[PDB]
Amino acid sequence: TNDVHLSGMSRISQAVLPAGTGTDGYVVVDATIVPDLLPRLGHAARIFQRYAVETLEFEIQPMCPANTGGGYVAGFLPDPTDNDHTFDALQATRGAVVAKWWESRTVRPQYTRTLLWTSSGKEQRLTSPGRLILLCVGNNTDVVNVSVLCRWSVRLSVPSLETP
Amino acid sequence: TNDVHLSGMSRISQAVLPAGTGTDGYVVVDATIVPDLLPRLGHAARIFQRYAVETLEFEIQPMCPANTGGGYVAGFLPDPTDNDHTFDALQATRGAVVAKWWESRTVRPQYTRTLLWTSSGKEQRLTSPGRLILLCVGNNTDVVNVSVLCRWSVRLSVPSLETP
Amino acid sequence: TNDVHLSGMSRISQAVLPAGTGTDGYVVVDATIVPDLLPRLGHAARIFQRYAVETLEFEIQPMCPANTGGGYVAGFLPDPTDNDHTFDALQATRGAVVAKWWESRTVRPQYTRTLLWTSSGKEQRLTSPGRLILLCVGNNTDVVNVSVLCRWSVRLSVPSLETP
Amino acid sequence: TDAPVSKASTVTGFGRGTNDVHLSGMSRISQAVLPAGTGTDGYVVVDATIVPDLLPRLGHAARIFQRYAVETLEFEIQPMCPANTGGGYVAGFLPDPTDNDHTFDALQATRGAVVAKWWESRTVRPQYTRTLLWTSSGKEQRLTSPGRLILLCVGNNTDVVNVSVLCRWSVRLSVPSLETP
Amino acid sequence: TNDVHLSGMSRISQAVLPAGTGTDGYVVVDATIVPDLLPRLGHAARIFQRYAVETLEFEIQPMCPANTGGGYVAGFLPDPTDNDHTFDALQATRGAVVAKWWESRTVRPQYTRTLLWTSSGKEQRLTSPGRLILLCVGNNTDVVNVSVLCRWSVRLSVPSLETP
Amino acid sequence: TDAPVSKASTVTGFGRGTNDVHLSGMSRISQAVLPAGTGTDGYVVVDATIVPDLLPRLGHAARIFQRYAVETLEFEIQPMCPANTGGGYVAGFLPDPTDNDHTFDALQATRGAVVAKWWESRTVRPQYTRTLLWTSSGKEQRLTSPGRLILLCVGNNTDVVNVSVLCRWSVRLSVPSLETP
Ligand SMILES: [Ca+2]
Ligand SMILES: [Ca+2]
Ligand SMILES: [Ca+2]
Ligand SMILES: [Ca+2]
Ligand SMILES: [Ca+2]
Ligand SMILES: [Ca+2]
Repeated sequence: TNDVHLSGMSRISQAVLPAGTGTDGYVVVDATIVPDLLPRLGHAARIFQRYAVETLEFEIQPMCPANTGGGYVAGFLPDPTDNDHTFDALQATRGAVVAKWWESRTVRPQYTRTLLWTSSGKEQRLTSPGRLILLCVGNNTDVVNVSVLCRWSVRLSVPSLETP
Repeated sequence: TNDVHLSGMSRISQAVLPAGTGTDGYVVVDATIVPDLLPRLGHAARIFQRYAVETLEFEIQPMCPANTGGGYVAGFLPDPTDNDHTFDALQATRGAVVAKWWESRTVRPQYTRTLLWTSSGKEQRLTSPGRLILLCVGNNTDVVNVSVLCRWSVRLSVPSLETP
Repeated sequence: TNDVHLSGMSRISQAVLPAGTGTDGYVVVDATIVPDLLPRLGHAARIFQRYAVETLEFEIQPMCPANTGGGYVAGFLPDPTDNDHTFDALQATRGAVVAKWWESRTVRPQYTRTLLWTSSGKEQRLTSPGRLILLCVGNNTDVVNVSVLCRWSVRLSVPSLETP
Repeated sequence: TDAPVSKASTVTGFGRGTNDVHLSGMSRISQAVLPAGTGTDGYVVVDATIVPDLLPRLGHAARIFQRYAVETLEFEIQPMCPANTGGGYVAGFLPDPTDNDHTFDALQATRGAVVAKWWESRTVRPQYTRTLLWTSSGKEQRLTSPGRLILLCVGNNTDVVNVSVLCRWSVRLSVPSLETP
Repeated sequence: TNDVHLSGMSRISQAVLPAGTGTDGYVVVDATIVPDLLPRLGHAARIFQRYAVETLEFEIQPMCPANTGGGYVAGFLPDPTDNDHTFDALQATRGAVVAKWWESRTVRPQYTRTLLWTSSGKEQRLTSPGRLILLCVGNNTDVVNVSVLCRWSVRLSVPSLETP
Repeated sequence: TDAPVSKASTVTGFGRGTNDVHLSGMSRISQAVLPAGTGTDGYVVVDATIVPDLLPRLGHAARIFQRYAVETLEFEIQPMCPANTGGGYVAGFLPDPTDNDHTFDALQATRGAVVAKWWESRTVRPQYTRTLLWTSSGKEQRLTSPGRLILLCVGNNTDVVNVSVLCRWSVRLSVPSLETP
């Protein structure tokens, strides 16, 4: 059948937060989940027209010394159009996490499994499952290298050969 | 499926048409049906991302003396994008009613049952089932006070915390 | 049916504890669990009259370096009227935890599942499941940013449209 | 298969479009407003030749067909005015599109004609040909229109009168084509 | 088995043979069949390590006037390492065809069904099922434009992110 | 039948040669002569990589096929010397064509290895892959050869030793082609 099931785990974001610039509410990461953001899924969506996100998980992997103060709040807004970047908006989303800067965590988001479009278009809601937003909570004492990883699983349909 | 079913009746529109200003074709009520228009569904959509309209009925309840002249035509255009506001557009659609200003009527429209988005976006067809139009038929004689109510039932999904 | 089941996880409290001010017995957090304290539940209780707490958990997420001395005791008094803020009173409650300032923990409280009232009134016992109290144990060496999160699940009944 | 000088054309389904479409609907064929005193006896409130162009959806459907037959035709005189209005109306469907006789007697002579007061609604169930008519216009309009609906005042109207003339039509379209005005 | 089955038709070769240069035995098309040669299988092998050829057929579709002279012979050598490019080598193999320049033919070859490697290596026998050769038979009279297409079906395995 | 611009080609049986041929035989893969005293312990009497080229009829048959599978493979060490000869031999078939380990222990580790005196003949029944091998040569010889047969001296030979190493082979050839060196 045209449907092929792919899974993988890749880094959606890499950010560096210097010491003291991580004020409360600062936006460390704001990544709109698109197939191009994921390498293997990037090629897979380059050879397909439609994709549906069966499973989606995120892993916040901040690489900082244990003596680092402050923390982060990480969430997955299931609306690509939504631009709210406050603590309450993230915490309202299912699976959002709050953790110290030296404590890696996992986000298990909730979203609607609809058949999306691999290629971009006018309406972003038909192409992306949502956005991942990672904000600072409090103040960080050291420099934090944050890697945001995404464990994904998709179903691909309508074969084609697209261009970026 | 963590889908919340919510229902109730609420006033979508309140219009005061003064005597003599209700010429034929005058747009008394023009309301794109979005959850923010409904009072209780307003908060329900404020705490959710997606909604599906299971039941939708409109009740035109104009309050005026029985000796008033003229009438109204009310209809639900299933296309939110459509901007045609005339008697012809309303008569073409199904569920439309025409009645004297003292009469109370029910519009049972043809609406999409797909999963629409609570927030606003580039495409209105993904956010609203349609719009409701209430127009004058003839010329009124007394001051008309028309309230358009709606019995609605929705299914809500994808928790979040939206903003106005 | 009128009953709708909602769940979510949100921050009931955000506190900052400077270095040295966290003396033993100091009250870091004292939050009376009310629907307004939870954003999504805030809107949900704004569109309902009665609510019953089916599940209630709390997560103490203190964001401090590993070299921080002292700790905290966290508990959920199932009496909103009770004002005792001592170690023994918290420890007597079911699910109370004691932990180092750099060690996040979870409180699984015990409470009576009674149908409460979303809106406030004269008697606080008919509107709130209880209070969360977080006290210092010993002395803290560094500054601690404490986020108290609440994973809740409620059943809502008697639809209405309340005001704050 | 040998290589020929030219191969035969392989167009097969050409000239095989749908022939018959049954289209029904209801539309406002007229709307009139009468200020007090203007509606003297014999005043022509409504004069509408029933053609596919008069009915919008039927007009668009007739732009892609050659012939049409009126299976069902009924009219509603719906005057939206109070019961304190004096005067009345006579409504009738002349089966002759060409006849331009606008009198009470001419309308009353036709079958299904209605005489009512301005605060009473009526249904005109007329006599119309079932023969195939031409969707497009021509020299003789007796081949393209079933007739015309006429509405006159019977007496002087005391108040302002708002009258809407509606039509339930059912037609069968045939001989597919692509007409242009 | 997380094996992805992918299939489709794609042009492996495009050759423009000018009139008079198509002497007998001239190598119009010489293509070692690797996934990088195929457009869509190119990306598929870019996101996978190993592939197995389940279905393989070649379609010689030359576009030239019917009055042109000469012909072609097309054949699939199942050995990628073999460098013999003559009529004898093509006639020995199975699935080979010989036809006039205006005719369209299908080569149904004999190919290995083992698990080959998408990337290149020291041994070509572990990376490609073989090569396809299209040679002239006689001398052409008109300018010939020959496109060699391939209906292919593969099974892909061992996810990765390769480079050209 | 009309005259076309060009007629279709009528070549039908093209690319339909025989695919499978079972070929059996027996051939001398090696012959060695040892003067007295040269056959010290560990001396490599015979070192032959079993390939289609080593077997002449199989070589000619593999020049017209792409792949071959060894259905049967057995070896005979037949030393034609008297019983008064001292010393002995160890013979074994290494299933790895690439391995060039030439010792008593390496041979004895293999299945079917034989240790005999110079006046005794032995049959090596080895362990060989049944998978399809490539008739033609390539970069990696593990895809083209089942292995190599090795024959060493165990002790010093008192007299001259004439040893002939024979092989019974049965192969199935597949994927017809026309190979050239
Ligand atoms: Ca696309
Ligand atoms: Ca939204
Ligand atoms: Ca209340
Ligand atoms: Ca015509
Ligand atoms: Ca590789
Ligand atoms: Ca070969």
